[PDB]
Order: sequence, then structure tokens, then C-alpha cells
Amino acid sequence: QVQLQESGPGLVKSSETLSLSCTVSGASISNFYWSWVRQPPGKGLEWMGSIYYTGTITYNPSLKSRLTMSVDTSKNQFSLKLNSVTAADTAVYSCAGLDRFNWNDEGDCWGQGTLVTVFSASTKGPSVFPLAPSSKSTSGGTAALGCLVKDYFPEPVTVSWNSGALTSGVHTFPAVLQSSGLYSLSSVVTVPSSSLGTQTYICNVNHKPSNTKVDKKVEPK
Amino acid sequence: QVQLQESGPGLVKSSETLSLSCTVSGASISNFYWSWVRQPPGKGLEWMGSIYYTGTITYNPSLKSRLTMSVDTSKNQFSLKLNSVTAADTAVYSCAGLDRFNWNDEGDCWGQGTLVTVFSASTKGPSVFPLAPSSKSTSGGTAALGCLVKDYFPEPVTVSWNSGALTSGVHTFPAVLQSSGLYSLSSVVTVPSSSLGTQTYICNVNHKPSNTKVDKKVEPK
Amino acid sequence: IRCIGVSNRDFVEGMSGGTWVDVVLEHGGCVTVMAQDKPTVDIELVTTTVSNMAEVRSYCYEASISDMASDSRCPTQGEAYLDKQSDTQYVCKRTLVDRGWGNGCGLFGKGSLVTCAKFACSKKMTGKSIQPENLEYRIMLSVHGSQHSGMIVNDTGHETDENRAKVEITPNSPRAEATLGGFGSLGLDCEPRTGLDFSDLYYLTMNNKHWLVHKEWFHDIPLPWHAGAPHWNNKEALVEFKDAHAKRQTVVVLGSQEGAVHTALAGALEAEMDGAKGRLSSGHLKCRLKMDKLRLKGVSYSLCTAAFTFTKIPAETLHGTVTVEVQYAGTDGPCKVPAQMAVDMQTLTPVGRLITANPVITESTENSKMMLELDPPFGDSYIVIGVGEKKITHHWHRS
Amino acid sequence: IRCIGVSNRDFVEGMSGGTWVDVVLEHGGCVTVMAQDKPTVDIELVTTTVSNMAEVRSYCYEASISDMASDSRCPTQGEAYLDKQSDTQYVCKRTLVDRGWGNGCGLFGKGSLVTCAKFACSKKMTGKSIQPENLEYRIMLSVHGSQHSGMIVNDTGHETDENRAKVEITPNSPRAEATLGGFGSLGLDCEPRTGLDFSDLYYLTMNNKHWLVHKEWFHDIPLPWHAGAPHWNNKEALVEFKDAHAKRQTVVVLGSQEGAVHTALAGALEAEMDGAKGRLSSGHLKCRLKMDKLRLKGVSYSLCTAAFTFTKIPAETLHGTVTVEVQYAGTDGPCKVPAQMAVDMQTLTPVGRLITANPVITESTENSKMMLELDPPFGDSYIVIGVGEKKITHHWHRS
Amino acid sequence: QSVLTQPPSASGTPGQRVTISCSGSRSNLGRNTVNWYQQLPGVAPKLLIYSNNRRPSGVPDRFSGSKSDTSASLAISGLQSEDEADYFCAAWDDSLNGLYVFGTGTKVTVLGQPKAAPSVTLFPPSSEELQANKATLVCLISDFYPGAVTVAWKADSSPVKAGVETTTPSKQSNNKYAASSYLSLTPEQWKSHRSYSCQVTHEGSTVEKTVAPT
Amino acid sequence: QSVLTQPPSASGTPGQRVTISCSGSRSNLGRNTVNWYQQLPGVAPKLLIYSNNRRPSGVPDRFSGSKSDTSASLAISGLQSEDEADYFCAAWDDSLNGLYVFGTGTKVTVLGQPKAAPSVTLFPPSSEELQANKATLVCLISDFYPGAVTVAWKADSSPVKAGVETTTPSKQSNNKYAASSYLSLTPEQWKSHRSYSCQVTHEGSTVEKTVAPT
Repeated sequence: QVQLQESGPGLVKSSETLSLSCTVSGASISNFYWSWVRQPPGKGLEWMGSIYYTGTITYNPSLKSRLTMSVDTSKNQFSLKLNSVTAADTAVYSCAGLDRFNWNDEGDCWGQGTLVTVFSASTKGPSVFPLAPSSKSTSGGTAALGCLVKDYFPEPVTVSWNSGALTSGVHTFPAVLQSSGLYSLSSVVTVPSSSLGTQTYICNVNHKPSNTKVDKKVEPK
Repeated sequence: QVQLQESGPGLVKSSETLSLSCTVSGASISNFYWSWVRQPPGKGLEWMGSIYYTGTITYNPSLKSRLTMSVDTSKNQFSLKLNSVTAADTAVYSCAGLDRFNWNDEGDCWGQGTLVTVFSASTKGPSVFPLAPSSKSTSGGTAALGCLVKDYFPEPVTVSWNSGALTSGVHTFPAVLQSSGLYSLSSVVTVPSSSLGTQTYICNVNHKPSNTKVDKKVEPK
Repeated sequence: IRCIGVSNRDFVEGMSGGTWVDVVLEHGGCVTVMAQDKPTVDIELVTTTVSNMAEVRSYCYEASISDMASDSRCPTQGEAYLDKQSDTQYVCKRTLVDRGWGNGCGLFGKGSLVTCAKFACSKKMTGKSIQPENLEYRIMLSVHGSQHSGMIVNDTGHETDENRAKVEITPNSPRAEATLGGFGSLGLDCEPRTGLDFSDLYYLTMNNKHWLVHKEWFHDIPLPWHAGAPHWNNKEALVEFKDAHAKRQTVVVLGSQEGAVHTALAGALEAEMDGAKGRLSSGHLKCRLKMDKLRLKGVSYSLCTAAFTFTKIPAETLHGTVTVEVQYAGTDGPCKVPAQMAVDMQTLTPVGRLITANPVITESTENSKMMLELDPPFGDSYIVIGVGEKKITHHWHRS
Repeated sequence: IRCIGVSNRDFVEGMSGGTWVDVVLEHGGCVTVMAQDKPTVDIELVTTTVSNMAEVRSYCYEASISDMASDSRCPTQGEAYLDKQSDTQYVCKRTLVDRGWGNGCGLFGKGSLVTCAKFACSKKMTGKSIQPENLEYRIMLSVHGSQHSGMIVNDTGHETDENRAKVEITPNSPRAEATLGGFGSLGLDCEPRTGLDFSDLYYLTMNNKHWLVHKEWFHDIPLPWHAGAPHWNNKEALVEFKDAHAKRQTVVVLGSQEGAVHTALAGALEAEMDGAKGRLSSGHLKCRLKMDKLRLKGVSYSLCTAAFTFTKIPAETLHGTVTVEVQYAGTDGPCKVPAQMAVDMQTLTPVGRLITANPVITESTENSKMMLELDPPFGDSYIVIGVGEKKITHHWHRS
Repeated sequence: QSVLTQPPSASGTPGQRVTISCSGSRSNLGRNTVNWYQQLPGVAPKLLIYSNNRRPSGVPDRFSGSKSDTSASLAISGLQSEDEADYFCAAWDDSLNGLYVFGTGTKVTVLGQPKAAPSVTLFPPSSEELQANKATLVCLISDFYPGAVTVAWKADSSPVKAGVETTTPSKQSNNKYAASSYLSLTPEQWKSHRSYSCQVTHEGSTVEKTVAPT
Repeated sequence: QSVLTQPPSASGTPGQRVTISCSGSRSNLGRNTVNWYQQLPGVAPKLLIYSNNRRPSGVPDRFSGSKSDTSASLAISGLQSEDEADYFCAAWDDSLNGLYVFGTGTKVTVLGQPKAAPSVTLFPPSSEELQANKATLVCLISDFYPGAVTVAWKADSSPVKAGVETTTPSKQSNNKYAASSYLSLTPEQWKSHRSYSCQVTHEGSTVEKTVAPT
């Protein structure tokens, strides 16, 4: 019976203003608490805000500093506006009519959802810190040491060890996309415990978009 | 118009009760203070009492102890009653209408009057006292001395001097009828002053009804 | 001479020769009777005195409440009862107030409620009845001609002043005989039963102020009453039970009704209490006077020979009569004062009328004062007193 | 749930789906609004509040006099005059009393006499006018369904219970919008001008007792008054000039008129003062309610699965409805409480009508208490609550 | 009754005008009229003047009366022999309950011989009378004309009220007159006073004799 | 928004009945209904259960939900390869002004290989990182199955709020899974506590590693 339709730009620029609209078809606009939800890839579901036809609003506390919502009674419309988007806000946005008190026997009604991608030509060089191996490892056996690549943008980045002479036991973990809009990742390699006092281990980072290259040596203690 | 008529005993006994009535003719009994008056021969007029038709009474103060008065409203009469009459009360009694206040243009009205005589067979012997001769130093010439005959009853009484041998200058004064009802008189004779030291003078009284005789000598000092 | 100056003064002149004279004596008024060959006598109603009053009903106008209590019951649990309901000193009234689960009972319905309070009277008024047998009137008799101004204000020693006499008439003895000395006596046969209907009037006693009220209006007094000389009836008139929205019942006293009592008594006749007897300031009485036993003191006197001298200037009274006070220098008194009105000074035709009938001088000494009242004719006239050339004359004008 | 127990309770049923509902709200009364697929809401007029009253006239009912003086003159000597006659704070009156030779004047006639007294007011009443603009009504809205047994003694925190809302209506703004939380909002468009004719009624303020009086009768009060917001007019209403035998003139104060004021106001509507605002206990109001914006809280809930246990036995209210308080041991709340009337236990054909529309349990904990209102049909019926064999049933009889 | 003072006798020649005084007090004439009566021996008194100047119908115009404050007088013009009698003034008094007071009366005599001065001799009570617890004073009057005297007794400064009895005049051998008066006293009355006096009053003469116990 | 607790993953063989818990508090379920959503990659979430036991028209009967006082659970009978997705419980909360609260979500995995114990390695911030006024803890997770972990950090007894960002699991060379999580701290935060802990939660196992600045 009831269907909701999202409409808005599928691609937006960073640091600009994001606007999305949701049109209601087949139901009265005064029967639901109209809300917006989004799902960033890799993260969980997040409810953005809720607005009623009278104009009463309630927003997610972490988004009140950036989000505004409006409702139009004559056009059966309500829209969303988000200021100063970052690379983190690339997500699947969906509008729907919630039942704050189960006013309707047919349950909630949900739209279709749209993909919004924040793309930017901006760049930033990474900071590289050495994740030193834990001193006093076991007598004979395994030991772990690695490198930390923090606050870079955008992907990709390349990591090699001893200028590439070390391939046994490389562990390059996926990059995490902080809420700031910057990427960060770490790479650790497992080396024999007895080999710490003799063999030196160097971490090679290369970030192509920023023309930045880093060789950081990892030392004990 | 008005006529008053006395009516009552012309002669009464001593020590009995005297009653007199007065009838009013031709006038209202309520227009006068009906009164009784009497005239003893030799004395003056005396008002006895006055009474009004309502019964208001007022008596001569010297007679209230002996006098009563009465009034009859229906017969136009009023009467007088006198208790314990003496020989002195023989008088001419008269009734009349006095005016305590004027009220009447023709003045007062008076009756005719009647003679009432109190007669008694009583007797009393006379007392004889010597009316002393002229006190010392009368010289020289005439002097007067006599005797007193007091409280006798009834008349007549006889007085002579020196058993009648003395007739020059005898003065036998009339008897007084005291209010007590007794007679009394005195007899004095004029004798020469030089004849006082030598001649004694004796007065002789004889009261025939009482079979009393008295010879009293008159002495100097 | 006491009637001179009262506005309610009535002049009556009886028929010639008749003995009976009907007069109507009012309270505070003065009646002057005159007759041919009879002296001028003043008769006045002085005071109305009622004794031995009996109480009928006492009403309470100022009360006070204390020790107020109440008791409530659940629906279908019977009527409410308190211990105070058995005392006649309390006032109680029962009502029905809505009850339910919100009130503390298990059932919804009308619940019985009783409220009692102690009734005690603080200030009360008392109504007293007037018995017709206990009724006393006071009448004063006085003749014109003597009793000069020196006894105008005098209320002690009236047994010694022989010019005035006191007569008191009750329904027990409506007849009286007053001895007036020189003038004889006067008879009073009054009508006590037909004086004023007191059977429909009651004697009301407030806080030292007294009124005369109609009998039916006093039975309609809306206040707590009790009969006889305790147990009060109709206590509800003074206690207002204010029911607020049919749930609560409180008791309040109403203020002093002295204002309502006073405004209602506006129009009734006010009276005063003199000890145990009550004195009224209203009421009239019809009387019949026996003129027979009255006589003229001194009609046979001779004419005064010497001259007179005016002491006070002839002044006009309210009813048109003239009062003149003269001094007589003669010594041949007692003598008749020759007074008349004249229109012609040669004829001396006596006109007008003499109020003080046969005015006389009783004192025999010179310079004796004497005063008389005269009724001159309308318009110009001459007041002539005395005889011969030494007479005194004053010109007068009336209307 | 507060309308249970009110005798002046009116049940209205608007059309299904219609938006307008006309209701008449009485003071102290309770109105229950119901509609198909719309919740049961209780609407009540609580109190009438009037602010900013303006004074018209102040009357004096208990006064006292002092410093009484008089002045007398002989006839033909002109009228008497004293200093107080020029002062409006004193009350003076001139009369004519009889004078003559017996009183101390040389001429006979009516003599002028003046008597003055000090007018001072002790206790007064105040009359105030009611302006139509200064009128304020207090109306309460409330839904059935919440406020379980735990609120027996509870008067703080009415702002936290969103089920109730306070609305205030004046003649300047007869419209109001009340947010009822879970159920949406309710509209009130009332008719303040057609409530009661107060243009011919004034507010009377006695000594802490207040009435509502007719305007013309207040102009006819026979007491000293003053216009506007100490010059008193008509001081004669409280001062009695007693003329004693047309010789003396005394002045007396009349007692407290509190009795006369109270007896005259017996029948007028009594009122109360709450600080500076005045609260009334009378008056009606027509209102029209906007039902559009109202919604049902919990229509999508499921049925409660566990059993119920009666806390209080079902009792009959005054108007024929049945109240039941039940306890639910289930934990799957919020859930719909299955309640209905049945005449046959095999069909469970729902008969009658349910007052507490769509009763639900919101607490999710066991042993939660809940209370609902039912209107069974005439005669024998069965109250069925719960589901399955563990359901509870009670037999009922009407009329 | 009280006493109204009158002179004893009034005298004159045929055709004269004769006047009779009547002296009273404030109690009688101060408040009442005064009347005059003509008394003949043996009959009721005859009215002459009432209301002090009026004659009842039938009294000749020759009778007239006047009055002052405490005094009154009667006048008779053209004295003739038919007026030889006693004349009394009387009046009401306002004492205790009202008394009709008669005067001492005055005798009117048409003179047949010239007047005479009365001679008086007084005797005190004798010693042997005092021994019987009695005392009597004897005043003797003789050789006067006309036949009327007014006798009063004095106790050292003052007239005495009772105890006096007096005879009416009687004609002597020589057409003169004589009478006697006595004073009745008790012994305590006699010896406790200084002196007593007999006072005789005649038309134009007065005689006082005085006696003493000492 | 708040957080509703969910287990990381639920496993089973094809044809089993799998249960998903959802632990909340009185603020969310104590006063409101609770819903369940099935999340597919790249699309809007799909409604499964509303008012806690009703299915919208079209949901297979194999889906059912139950509720307790402060907890609720979702059960799926007949586990099929077609249910490999994420499952979220969500409910209204009576917080500041009303928040729609989503749970941590649970991934449903049809077991194709036996389970595996996850290995955890934790790194403290290096010396030269504190020199730049920053501090970051590196927690590394490796060699587990199926691919879902719940990572929470503690400050010596208590969970920390922000400063934590966690990667989604990625498939390794040997069809196991691995993911990484980092803790962002300030230098004063690091040296002022005694120790921090990284706590990794798997289906039926839990590992906590602890590091200290001292």
C-alpha cells in the first residue's frame, strides 16, 4: 500500500553540503515519525534523526552539530540536509516512517535506500610510528614487531619490510576509516625471538597520492 | 332666695350633751362652708367650727377636745353636738354659710340665732383670800383694801364690811364667769391711810345656796 | 400656664350649664378647657407606665459554637451516627455524599454523613407581654392664674405645691377625684379599654433599648427561640452548613444580627425602662370630665384700684394668644384684675376673649406680680388693664 | 480515571471519523469523550480565575461617632451655625423646636437648632467591577489507562505525567492546543462570551467573605458610599438623630450591619479569594473539540499471553459502568490486555462497549497492576479477561 | 381661733364720721379678704361688709370699708343713735386647717357726756393664797367712759396668752363705768419672774400698773 | 544513540534453529516495543518483527521473536544458506528527547568449517608517538571463524566511550577471518591509569589482553 521514495545526489563533494529528500506516497504525512538512517560500509546501523509533521525534531546527539531536517506539509515531502561532509559519511542512506507508539497496525514503512559517496581530490601524508616488539619475549620461538601508519588519505598505501627482503610472516591489516575522514592501518611481522639482537628490521611505507615515502626502523625496548 | 333656720332645745341640763341642727332652704348645700358661731354674754364672738358637704371638717382648736359636727347631704341639713357642757357655755348660737373662698356674688348668708341656757342645781362654797391693803408708805390720805371671792357657784353672793357698819367707799365689782364654769368676784373698800394702824377691817361673805359663810380679817403687809 | 408654648395644644369650650366635657388627651400634649362661669384648667397626659410584664419568647441573636465533630460511613453500611446526636444542646443534620474507591470504600454510591456542633447563646433579646390589668396612666391637672415662673422646672416636692395635683388612672380604677383647693374638685371618667389595642402589640427588650412591636411580626422572627423563662428550637437559623461540591461539610457561625434587628425596628415606637416599670412615649386616651364640682376662686372680689406696670412686654404665643405679666403697686388686695380688649377707647366695649378666667390677685402686699393669658381679635386691638386715668394700655395686632 | 465517582458525568460519542465534537463543561463536573479507533479522554473544567479587578464603590457598614456638639438660637434670631457644618467629615442636621418664655427666650415660636457629630468608619465592604477582558478559565485534559494504584498519595510531578495537560482559555484567546504525548494532541475552541452574563454582575468583597451580586441591587444599598477608588456620602444611613420631646437632639450610631448584609446575600453565589486572583464556583461554558489530531497509543500491540488475577472485585459505578482492577504476571509487555463482554462462552461474541479504549500494559515487569472501565449490556453478562484456559471470568447483572 | 386686734371703743357726736381699725397679721389678711359684722345683744350677728368693701343689699350707703397689707378699717358717716352697738372684723386664716378669726370688737357710743380717764389699781396674790398652791392677780378698773376697755397682761416684756378672765363693763351710780380683770397663775409662775403688769387701753389713754414678788 | 548489546555471531548447520540474543535496559525495553531488522549489503534494512512478535505480510513463518523484562531474542528455524546476513535489534529509548537505538548487530553464518579460537596481540603506544602529543593502542585479532567479533576496551575496570575505531573482519588466505581495532588516547590519559585492556568476544569464547604504562 504505502511506498516511500528517496531522491538526492548519488555523489557529493567533500566539505560541501549534502541534501536528500524523501517523498511520501499512499499515506498521510501526519501518521508517522519520519526518520533517516544510514549504514556506512564496515560499520553498523545508525539512526540520524526523526521529525514529525508539526516540526518537532529529535536528532542523534553525535550529529546535532551538523544535521538539519525539514518537513513540507503540502508537498507530502520531508528532506535531510547535512553540512560539511567528510570521507567517513559515504554510506547507504534510507528514509522511513517509524511508529513512535505503534499508531498503525501495518507496522513501519521503509523506502529503498540510496548510495551517497563523498569524493575529494584532497590528500594528506601519513604519520609513521614504530610498534616496537614486546621486550622479554619467549626464550626460543616467535616474536612480533610492526609499524603504525596513522592519519593518511586516501588509499592505497604500500608496506614492505627490509626494503622487501622479508616475506615470511607479513601481516598487513585492513585500513580503518576513522570518524575524522582519514585512513590508518598497521603492519606487523613475526620474526624469531633469538634474531632480535642481530638482525635489524626496517619498515617501508609508500603513499602514492601524497608523493610521500617513509623508511622507519623498528628497534627493541 | 336663701333662708337658714335654727332648731333645737332652748334649755339644756348641765354635764349633758347639747345638740343643734340647721336647715338650708333655697340653695345648694355645696356652695358654702357651713359653720357654727356663738356669743356668750359679756365676752366676744367665737367661731366654733366649720364643715363642708363632703365631710371636710375644721374645728376651733380650743374646742376640738369637746366638739363634734355632722352633715346630712340628702336633707339639706347639718347638725352640731357639744359634749359635757358647763354653765359657761350658755350663749346665743347661730348657724351660717361662711365663704372660705368667695364663689358667691351675694356674699355670705347668716341664720337667725337661738338662746341656749345651761341650768344646773350644783353648788360650791367660795374660797376667801384677803386682798392686802396698800403696801407700806401709802401716807398720807386714802388707801384701798378688799377681799377675794374665788371659785364659787352659783350666783348670788353677798359681801359686807365690818358686819355692815362701813358703807362709805364700798366697791363691789361684778362677778366674772370664768371659762371653767364658776363665778368669782372681788370687793374693795377705800379707807384712810392714817386709819390703817388703828382700825381693823373684816370682810364678810355669805353664799346662800351653798349654806357657806366666811368672815375674813384683812391685815397689813 | 404650662400649656403656653406647646404646638399640640387644643382649645375646648363646653356647653353652658352642662357638666360633662369630652376631651382627647395625647402623650406630650396639653389640653386647655374653658367654660362659662368656670375657671380655666389645664389637663395633660404625662407618662404611660406598664408594670408586671410577662415573658412570651426569647430569641438568640449572638451565639458561639465549639467542639465540632463529624462521622462518615461507606455505602450500604447504614446511616452515620455520633454520640452527640442524643444531646439537645447540639444541632445535627445528615446528608448523602458520593463515595467510591477513591474515597476508601469498596462500593460506589451515596454515603451517609452526619455533622453535629454545640449551640450556645451569648447575647439574647427578650420579649415580654403586657397584661391589660397592669397598666397605669399619669395625668396632671393645673389651673391658670397663680403659680408663677419659679416652679417651671420642679420635680421634687409636688405634694407641698398645692397648685398642682397628680391623678393616676388604671383599668382597675378608671375614676379619680382631684382636690384643687380653692377651686373645688374635678372628676375624671376615662375609657381605658378603648384607648389603644395593646393585645396586638408586644413589649420588646433589646440590649437596654426597647421598642413596641406588632404581635404577629414577633412570632415571625427568624432566630433560635425557646418559650417561657436551656433547650433552643430552630438552631439552624444561626448556623450555616456550607457544602462545597457535595463532598465536604463544614460549620460556620453567622455574625451578630444587631444590624438586622435595628433596621427592622425602624418605625416602631421606642421606649425606656425605669426599674421594674416600663415607660412609653406614645399612646392616646379619651376622657370625660365632670365640671360640676369646680368653682371660681374669688369671683366676689372687688376691683383693683391702683395702677399696674408691665413686667414683660406682651408677646404672641404659637396659637395666637398673648401673654402679659404685670406688676400691681396697690395694697387693697385681694382684688379682681380688670382686663378686657377694646376697639374704641371711649366706649371700652369689651371684645376678644379671656383665657385666664376671672384673673385675681391674692397677695395683699404692694408690688405683687401676676400674669395672665389673652386671646385678642384678628387685627389691630388695645390691651387695657386697670381703671381710671392710671390705667396702662398697649396696642396689639393679630394675623 | 477521575470521572469515576462524579454524579454530574456526561458521556458523549462523536461520529466515527468526524473531527468536530461539541461539549459543555461544567464546574466540578466530568466529561468523557469517546470515539471509534480513538482513545477515551476525560475533560473537566477545574476553576474560573478572574484577575485585575477594578473598584467601583466602597460602602461603610460599621461606624462610630465622637465629639458631638450643638448650638441653639432664639426665635427671630436667625438659624444656628457651628464650625463643623463646613466640614464634610462631620454629619449635621438642623430642626425647629418649640421655644418660649418657659425655655429662656423672649419670643414664642419654633427655634432653630443644629447638631453635629464626627463620622468615622470602622469596618467597610468593597464593591468591584468585572471587566470581560480579564477572564481566565482552567481546563484539564486526561486519558484513561495510566496512573496505577501507586498514585493514591501523589501531588508532585504532574509535569512528568504527559497523559494530563493544563490548558488556560481567556476571551482574548479562546483557542488552545494541548500535547498529550502518546496520543497526539487535542484542540479546544471554546465560546467564552456565551458562558454567563457577568456584565450585570459585580464582585462583592466583605471581611474575607465574597459574593457575586446583581449590578442594579448594588446601587440600591442604603449605606454610606463613596465614588471612585475620607469624604463619605449619605452618612445619615448610619446616624440616627433622636429628637426627645422636641427639646433635645442626640446622635447615636447603629450597630454592626453584618447580620443585615449576610441575610440579604442569602441566595447569591458565594466566591473565594486565592491571594490576588479571585476563584469562582459557578459558570458553564460551551466548547468544540478537534478530534482530528488524536491517535491511539499501542494499536499494533500483541495480546498478553500470561494469566490475570483480580485485585479488586468488579464494582458498579453510579452511571452503570463497571470498574475492575487486575494484576498481570506476564513479562512480554507492552501488550494488549484482552477484555470483552460475552453473553455466550462458546462464541465469545463481543457485546457491550469498552470505556477505557484499547487498554494496554506498558510496564514490562511482572505483577504490574492495571485498571479499566467497562459498560456491560442490560441484564446478565460475563466479564472475560485473558486468553486460553487461564482466563478469568466473572458473572454480572444489570438493571 | 386667732385674735384680731381692735381698739376698745370709738366715740363721736351725732353726725360725725367714726372710724374703727382692725390690725391683723400676714397669716389672715396676707392671703384672705376681711369682713365686718354689726353685733346686737341677744341676736345673731348682722352682716355689714364682705370682700372688704361690698355691702349686701339693704345696708345703708353710710357704711364703708378699706384695707391695707396687714390692716383694715371700717368707716361710718353720719353717726346716729341707731348705731350704738359692737362691730367685729373677721377673716379667714391659712393656719393649720383654716380658722375663722374674730376680732376683739369695738363699741360705738354716741357720747352723752365727756370722756373719762380710767383709774387702775393692781393687787398681787396674797400670802395665804400662795400657801394653798395658788396665785391670782386682781386688776381693778373704775370711773371711765365710754364703757369699753382692752386689758392685756405682760410678763416682764411680753403679753401672756391664757390665765386671764375679764368682766364686761357695768354702769356705775354716776353713769360712768367700771370693770375688773384677773390673772390666774401658779406659785412657780409668780416667784420665777421679775414683774407682771396690767395694761388698760382706753380711747385716748393707756395705763400700766406693775407689781413684783420682790 | 545508546547501544543495545548483541553477540558477535551465531552459527549452525543447515537445518538448525539459531537464536540471537539482545540485552538491553529499562530505558529502551522497559517502556517501548522492540523491532528486528535483517541487513543486506548495499540496500536499506529489511523489517522482520514489529511490536516484538508480529511479522509484516511477506515474512516467512520461520521467523519469530520473544521478549523478557529487559531482554529479547530472535530465533530462525530452518537455517539456510540464504540467511547469511546481519541481524539488528532496535527499539525506542526514553532518553533525552527520544532516540531510536540500534544494537551491535549479529552476523548469521552457515558453518562451512569448524570454529576457531581468535588470537589477540596488543601493542602499547611507542615512545616517539607520545613525543607528538598523541597516544594510540593497537589491538590485533587473527585466526578466527566465523567472521564477526565484538571488541570493547576497558580502563582498568570500566568500558571506555570513544577513541576506538575497529575494522570490519577480512578473509585471510586460509578462509579464516581477521580484524583490527585501535584506541586513541591522550598522553595524560595514558600515564594516569594503571593499565588498559583489549577484550575480544567470539561466539563461545572471550579473550582479554592487558597492557600498562609502568
